[PDB]
Amino acid sequence: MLSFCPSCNNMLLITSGDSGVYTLACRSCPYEFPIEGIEIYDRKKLPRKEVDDVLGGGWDNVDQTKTQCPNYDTCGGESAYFFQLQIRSADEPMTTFYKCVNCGHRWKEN
Amino acid sequence: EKAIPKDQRATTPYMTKYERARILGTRALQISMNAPVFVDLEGETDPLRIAMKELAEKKIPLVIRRYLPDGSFEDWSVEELIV
Amino acid sequence: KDMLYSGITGECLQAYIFFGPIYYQKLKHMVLDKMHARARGPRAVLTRQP
Amino acid sequence: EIALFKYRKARLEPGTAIGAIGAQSIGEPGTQMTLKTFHFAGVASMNVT
Amino acid sequence: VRYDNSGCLVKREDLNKAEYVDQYDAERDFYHSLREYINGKATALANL
Amino acid sequence: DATVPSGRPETYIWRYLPAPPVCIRPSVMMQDSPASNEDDLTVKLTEI
Amino acid sequence: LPDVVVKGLPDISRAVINIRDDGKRELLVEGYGLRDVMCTDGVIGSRT
Amino acid sequence: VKTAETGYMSRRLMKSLEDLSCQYDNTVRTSANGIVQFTYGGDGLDPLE
Amino acid sequence: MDQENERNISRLWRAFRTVKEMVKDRGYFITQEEVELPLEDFKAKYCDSMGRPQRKMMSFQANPTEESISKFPDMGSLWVEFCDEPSVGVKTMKTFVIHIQEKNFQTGIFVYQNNITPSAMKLVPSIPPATIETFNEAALVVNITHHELVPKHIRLSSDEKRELLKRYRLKESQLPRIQRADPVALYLGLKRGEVVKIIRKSETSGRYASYRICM
DNA sequence: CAAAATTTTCGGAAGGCATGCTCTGTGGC
DNA sequence: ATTTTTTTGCCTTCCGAAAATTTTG
RNA sequence: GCCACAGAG
Ligand SMILES: [Zn+2]
Ligand SMILES: [Zn+2]
Repeated sequence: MLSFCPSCNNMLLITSGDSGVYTLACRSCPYEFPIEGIEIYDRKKLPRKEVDDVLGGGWDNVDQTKTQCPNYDTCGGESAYFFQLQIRSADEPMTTFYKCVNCGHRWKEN
Repeated sequence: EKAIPKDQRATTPYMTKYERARILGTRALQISMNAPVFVDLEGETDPLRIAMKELAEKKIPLVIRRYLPDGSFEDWSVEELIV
Repeated sequence: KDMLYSGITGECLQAYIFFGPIYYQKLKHMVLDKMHARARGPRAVLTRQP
Repeated sequence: EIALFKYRKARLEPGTAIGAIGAQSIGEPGTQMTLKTFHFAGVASMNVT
Repeated sequence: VRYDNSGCLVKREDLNKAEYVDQYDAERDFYHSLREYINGKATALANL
Repeated sequence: DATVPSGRPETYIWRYLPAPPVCIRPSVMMQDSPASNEDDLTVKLTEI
Repeated sequence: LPDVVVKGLPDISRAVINIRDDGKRELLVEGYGLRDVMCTDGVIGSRT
Repeated sequence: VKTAETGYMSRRLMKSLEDLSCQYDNTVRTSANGIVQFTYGGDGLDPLE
Repeated sequence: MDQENERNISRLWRAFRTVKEMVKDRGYFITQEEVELPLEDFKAKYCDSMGRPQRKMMSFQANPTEESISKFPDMGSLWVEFCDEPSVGVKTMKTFVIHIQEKNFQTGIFVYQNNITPSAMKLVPSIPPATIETFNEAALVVNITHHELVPKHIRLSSDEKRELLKRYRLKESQLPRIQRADPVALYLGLKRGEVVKIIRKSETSGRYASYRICM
């Protein structure tokens, strides 16, 4: 929150006050800005860097299976592209990645 | 009572380089103090070369007392040691 | 590369010798000022060492 | 005979100051070592010391 | 001779186990290698 | 260790200062003055 | 808040996947969490 | 500049390794008669030989 | 769900396998078939119907083998227990100590989940004849004695230790030392004064034996 | 249950050491 | 009685302060 | 004598 008092260009701070309601108040000059029914937010959009789909491109020319997608209330697709991958230890089951062909929303299981 | 008998000797029968050096130094110090020699010295004067000649055909009167770390010692005749 | 006869045996050297003037400098470090030998001599008053 | 003689004379002779020998045999290559830049198995972003 | 940690003789069935490794094994290893080398030479002659 | 007479805590507090022999704090020979310079230990001893 | 760690080990600076000479892939990291790496599933703890 | 650090490294290594020696029972021991190695290098062979 | 349940079950299963291997390596009677207990049988045996880990069920007792009691005549049965609390205080530690003392166990292996308070670490030597060893589930996910760097440690009996000291003609204070709270010493449960023989594999010579003493 | 005593953990500062090994000269206090 | 620095790294011990844990009421 | 730089390998 970076806002400055229009009267004297000094930094504005938020205090609780006696009433318990927050206001944008200036500690230098007699100025306040109540926010009852008014929204204030200082959004800090963090930078987003491009990421490669580490599982993308693997659902091409592979066998299909008859598994219902979890979003059954929105669609009823049955055929899904499935394949097997070992991403765990050798003494526990080798996981399956399978994606619906109609709605996307990829998901995996063990 | 700490002497290991001659039959039960376990240390290697080869004379180490340090034993050779100490034996030569001791014999040269003895000869430099007018000790008799047991070789036919051919005009040699330096005690160290006389000591080397004495060791050459094993005519030197000393023995080596090797201390094992426990405390028992082991006596080896210099003429017995293989060089 | 000149062809030099050796002064010891007189025969021609079997390789041509790179022969010519080079500027050489005599440096100030001479062995007359560097040689030293002690045997016994003065000793320090505190530690009684040379 | 030759093999047995070479083996029996290759033993560490008692009384050897082997610790000092090892200390020198480790320190002296440190003198001979020049400082170079290395990397860990073909990737240039490591620069392992 | 190979002695166990207790201090008695070791049976032939378990001479090469880990807990019976002594200080002389290197010597034994040397002898084995020596024999192997000689055996190799003999094998070569046999092949000829 | 309290088995010896000198093994007490009060030994580690300065009560008697042993003045060192002058053979280990000797007076330096003269350089340009008839007087002789003294070691720092002797001067500190006089100050004490 | 945007500097908190939500996943991964707190001491691992970075991680790379190296393809070795024989073609198999190994995962080599910069950090001080050896136990957490060798306890992580998918990583052989007996060869790390 | 490498000699300045290498000299200190050699001094530390020797002041830590000077006391060891090979005893007459082929066990490497410190000056206080404590074993560091039961046989030198596992086989008791001199690197020099 | 997946992350909170299956990963925890797999970690607990691997910790159980490591604990079984540790108890087997001490000479206690554990059959070979019990240490490769697969995840399916572990779920069918020690897990709840809805899919929860029942750590009170997986606590058990171990008895020495005839070979171990032949070599070590003073060895008795142990009781290994897994705690359900995330952080153990002094109440549950005192309860475990009271259980160990009441059932007359020579030693007891305690496996906490997240952390142990420092007030309980000073309560472990409370029993004079018995000893208590505390382990972490995270520290038991992977076995350290199966690592390629760690060589074979084999603890020696009193007779074997005396034979070694007579063979090399030395007092026990002159041997190389291994600390207690060392990971391998904790794994094998060495007490003070015990001597362990270590089989080192050097490329120069082959296999050679070294010795260490616990301190 | 939360107030009070005890113990542990965590920092920043305060100390210390290193900053080769030998050797040859001068100049000023 | 205005007022520069002049290598760089590594290491242990100390010592309040705050946090964590147990212990009294 | 103490400091101070200057060089040699
Ligand atoms: Zn204002
Ligand atoms: Zn779908």
